[PDB]
Amino acid sequence: PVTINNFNYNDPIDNNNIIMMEPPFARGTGRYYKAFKITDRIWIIPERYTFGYKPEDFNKSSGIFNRDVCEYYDPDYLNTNDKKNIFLQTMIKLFNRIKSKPLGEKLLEMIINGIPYLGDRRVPLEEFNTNIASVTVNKLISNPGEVERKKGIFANLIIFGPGPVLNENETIDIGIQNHFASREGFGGIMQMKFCPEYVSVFNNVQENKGASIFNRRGYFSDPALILMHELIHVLHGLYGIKVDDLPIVPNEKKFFMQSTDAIQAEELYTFGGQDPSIITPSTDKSIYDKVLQNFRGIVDRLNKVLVCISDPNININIYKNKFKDKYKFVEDSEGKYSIDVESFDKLYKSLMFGFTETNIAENYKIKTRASYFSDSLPPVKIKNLLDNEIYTIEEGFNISDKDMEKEYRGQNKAINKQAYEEISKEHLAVYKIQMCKSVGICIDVDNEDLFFIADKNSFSDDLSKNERIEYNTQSNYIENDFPINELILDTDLISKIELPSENTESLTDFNVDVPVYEKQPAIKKIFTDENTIFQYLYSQTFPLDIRDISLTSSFDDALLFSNKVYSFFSMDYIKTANKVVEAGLFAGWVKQIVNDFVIEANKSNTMDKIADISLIVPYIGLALNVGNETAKGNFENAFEIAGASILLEFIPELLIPVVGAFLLESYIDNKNKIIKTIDNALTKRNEKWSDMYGLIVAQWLSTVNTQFYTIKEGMYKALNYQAQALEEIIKYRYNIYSEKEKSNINIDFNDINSKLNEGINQAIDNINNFINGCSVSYLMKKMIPLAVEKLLDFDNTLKKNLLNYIDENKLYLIGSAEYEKSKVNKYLKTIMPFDLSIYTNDTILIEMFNKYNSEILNNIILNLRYKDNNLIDLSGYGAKVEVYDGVELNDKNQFKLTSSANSKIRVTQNQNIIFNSVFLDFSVSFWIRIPKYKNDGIQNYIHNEYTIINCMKNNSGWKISIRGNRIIWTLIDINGKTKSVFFEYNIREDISEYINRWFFVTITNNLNNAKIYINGKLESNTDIKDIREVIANGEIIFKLDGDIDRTQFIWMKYFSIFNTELSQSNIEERYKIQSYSEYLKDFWGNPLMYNKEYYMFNAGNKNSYIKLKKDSPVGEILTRSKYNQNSKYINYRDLYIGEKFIIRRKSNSQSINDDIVRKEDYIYLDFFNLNQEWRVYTYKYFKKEEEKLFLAPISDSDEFYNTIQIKEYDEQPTYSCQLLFKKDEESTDEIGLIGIHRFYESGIVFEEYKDYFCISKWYLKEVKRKPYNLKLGCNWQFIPKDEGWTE
Ligand SMILES: [Zn+2]
Ligand SMILES: [Zn+2]
Repeated sequence: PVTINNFNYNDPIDNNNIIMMEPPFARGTGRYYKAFKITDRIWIIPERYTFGYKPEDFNKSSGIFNRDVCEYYDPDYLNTNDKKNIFLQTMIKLFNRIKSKPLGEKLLEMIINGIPYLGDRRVPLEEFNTNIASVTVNKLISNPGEVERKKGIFANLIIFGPGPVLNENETIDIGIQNHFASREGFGGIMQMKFCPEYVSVFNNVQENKGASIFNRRGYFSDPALILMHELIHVLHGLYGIKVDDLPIVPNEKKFFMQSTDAIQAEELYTFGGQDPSIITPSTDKSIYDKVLQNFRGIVDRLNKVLVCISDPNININIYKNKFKDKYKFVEDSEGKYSIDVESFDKLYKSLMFGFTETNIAENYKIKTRASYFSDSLPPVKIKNLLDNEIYTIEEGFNISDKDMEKEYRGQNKAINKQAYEEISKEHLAVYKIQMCKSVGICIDVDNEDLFFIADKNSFSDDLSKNERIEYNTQSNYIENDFPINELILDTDLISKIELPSENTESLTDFNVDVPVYEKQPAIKKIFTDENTIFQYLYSQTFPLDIRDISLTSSFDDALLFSNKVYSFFSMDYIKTANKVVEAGLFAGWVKQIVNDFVIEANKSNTMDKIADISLIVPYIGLALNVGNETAKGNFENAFEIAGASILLEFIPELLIPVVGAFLLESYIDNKNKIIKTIDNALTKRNEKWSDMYGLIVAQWLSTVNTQFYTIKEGMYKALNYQAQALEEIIKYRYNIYSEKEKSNINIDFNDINSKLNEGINQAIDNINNFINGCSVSYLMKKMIPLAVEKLLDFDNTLKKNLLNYIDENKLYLIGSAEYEKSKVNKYLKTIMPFDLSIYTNDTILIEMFNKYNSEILNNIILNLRYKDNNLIDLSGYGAKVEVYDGVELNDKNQFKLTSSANSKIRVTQNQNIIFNSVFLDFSVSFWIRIPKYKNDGIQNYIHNEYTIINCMKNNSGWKISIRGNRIIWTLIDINGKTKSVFFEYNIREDISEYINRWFFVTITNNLNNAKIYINGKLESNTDIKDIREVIANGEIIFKLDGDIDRTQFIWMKYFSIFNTELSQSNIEERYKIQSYSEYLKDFWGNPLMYNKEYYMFNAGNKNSYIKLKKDSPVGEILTRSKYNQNSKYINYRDLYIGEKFIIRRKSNSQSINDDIVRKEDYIYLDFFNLNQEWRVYTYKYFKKEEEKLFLAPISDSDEFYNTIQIKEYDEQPTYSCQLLFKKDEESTDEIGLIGIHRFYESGIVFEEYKDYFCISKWYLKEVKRKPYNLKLGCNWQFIPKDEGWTE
């Protein structure tokens, strides 16, 4: 158990638990400090830490000590005896809180028992030397006013009050002769400068501080956790494992880069959470090896220690027993000490990954920042930690009896205001970057606000070094994890070996290195004319002495005029915001503009499914202009083209080493040591794959995810600025009214802020999801593939290495040099799938990753889309696309392959994507339009098969071909085995749904089957179990290849590939998404156009057509003529028959050239009667359900409706459209829909039924039924002449 002593500052010195100490950095000179033993080996000195600091530096100045902290100064802190006592009682309380839980009590016990080794690197192996400043510290015994009598004491930790900056707690170790015992296995007296009242403040990005931006936000820290965080540094120092290694160093070459001190791995381990993942596996092992090496030395010393020259009264056995337990060494029956690999592993992991701030916070239910790299905020002062009503040993601030236990409410600034106080900005110093334009206007930006982008030097290159493989050689994995539960329940973690007595010989050798500190300018001036995130956010603010502002979409005007504030919202939002109204309409205006704000912010949930992008925040570019000028042009389009990359302020240069060669050692005649060498090289090979992935994750987190973090913070600010600006305008407009008017104005400001704040929170969730998706995207598409390239390169080199090895040793392997020959091929065949959960256990990061992987659209590895008269890959994997001269492209994403040799597309796929899942798993989707057969060429049409898309690599791969009316999917495994599946449409149908008409194809492949879907419907299936490995990432050639007719061609659109099997549901959705359009379509599926001759087709009367009746103004319905020749293979009804109609636009006299017909458009349905253009009319006064339509010259009669509204009542894909007659555009008086009705005719000669072109009110209710009735006679399609259809 741990005992916390009690005492008051004014208690008498007793030379035992209350002494006059001579601090290590005092150098044996100067005065002593009253010190109190809070627990064994731990001392509290309630005075300011002054070592290495200038007295005047305790005052706030124009300088700062740390560039990444909002430094609070207060020279009066601890200047009275009562203040000192308050410090003592507070430390006593924090220590009691720490030991209130097993985990903290164990941290304390480990610290108390972790006594420094008696000596350091300079001491001979056979001795203990207590006479060094890192082991012995002195206390003055003699009466006051004379250093006549001193006495030495061993100590582990000395805690002082703060140095110049109250909120900059720090643990310091003792260096002597340029070396640190606490970094070389010995350990040494540790010191700390700590302040309990002025705690740090933080806020979660992916969260919301009490869902309030108008109130105080963020949470304040629990000083007990702040203390335990420093105690962890102490722990590492005491065990001599606070080693230095390759540090994370920030890139500072650009003005937008954050400047900070180098960050050591030990600091990231101490914090825990995701930070350890920023330390590559290479560096993890390097640190591991150094500490292990350190322990080897200590254990050798324990085997050689014979005497303690400095102090004859030191019992050697007692210390050997204690050090044996401290380091978990094992001892044989004789007394020989050695390192037990298992116990060392556990101790190491316990100290570096068990005791972490993150683990402790979770355990004590204390909230803390998410990452080391999180924006630091202004500190706050805690009123009274000694008041159990505000802070308790058991629960800290989160007291259940006050209902502050849930959601860390007790630490919430917006909730527990009675626990803290804000700090005077006059006492705060912050390092700023003053960005000046070469003129001049200057903007100050806190260094904290900039982009932290780790420099390339931050990462180890140990992967490039060679590895010697032996029958011994084994894997080396360090789990940056440690079950806190076992640690808390570990039985032999805490020593039960006697702590030696602290009294010893006085220290006479005060030699020690004392650090010297000094402030640096708090402001650094830089020159740049860039208008990036910093300037854009600045343009959205206004001076405090201004109360009348107006919004503007002009960024430059906003920067120029102090009364102009930039807004990235809609033009309409901006105009309404600057609108002035009479008192009577003010409340209405407020409701309006506030509602408009929420609508604008809500646009952050915009979808862009047609471009294969589920979520897009359209205004991010306008708001920050971050990255590659995202404020210019249209952000959505730019994002579709480049993706996540356009938002990054900087594109990092990744460290992706060529893995070092393997040197296998031979064992002539040893059939076992040789077999092992091969197996070990395989396992080692996997270690290289995992390590490389770890190296990627570290760079991603410290150079890419950090930038996206800043963008997220940037948006939160931009949104808040917009709300702040609107709030300001509302206040001004309201205050212009007299008191009498205000009384009759119904307004509630709190609720206004409430609604605005709500809109903001909703937008933040959308933005956070968008940005996280962008970050994972960059990792997966821009980083992982580059690593894979090298790893595959390494594989090959290793393959020819192992084979050649099995050759030179063929003899000593006799009848097996073949069994393992393939053993190598099958091992280096399966690559290691990247799994982020292996490199980190951070819930937020894992969820980000799993979410990304659950989105089917991220499985797209090729997506050919039209852009600037060219086809490019928008999958984000950078496939190279060469479109030769003979290919026809249009902005409707349609491309035509002709019989010309230059009508070809060459696609070189990214060879670095896990495509060969070792069992064939991928899909191909695209739209196609295949022209009708030539009647006089039916034999060749049905006989000649021709390839259209070929993807072959090493005589293996896939292919898409066509033979007449059949489309074929062919696979060819490495063995040459071939399998096919096909879809054949009928060429004898009176009316075909497929011939010369756009339709949707999707082919899916999995371990068992090959399925072909047509317009979302499964059509074919083929068992492909026999088929073996299929190489699919070869070059893709789009070209008509075979014995074709010179006239042969094929149109295609939206060709894409997925590296997974699409489900019927995915396909249906894709079919629906890609079928969607604002415009109507024609019979062939192309956009319906105005001023274009069209024959009419009726879906309910397929074989019927309209013809102006000879003697009357009506359209009789006749039967379509048909294919007349004698071929047995074909049949069809003529399509180019009947009147030739032409659709004319109704509104705006923009002439009759041509344009796209959209749903709901008002039109005139005309047709050519010889050399004249006639019109389709509806007699206004009919009372029956239907009536025949009236066809006549163009004219305007009061008795006939002449205006039609083209509609689309079908919710599902169809090329059919409906034609509605309304009383007039405005009215909701529907006359009826155009269709076909049957009439009975009985005359003097003929008796029969005849159908006519009509209008019926009956259809009005029928088109509402679900599912939509495709057979309805009011369903029409327009057929223009098309080269793809001849009759
Ligand atoms: Zn730290
Ligand atoms: Zn940072």
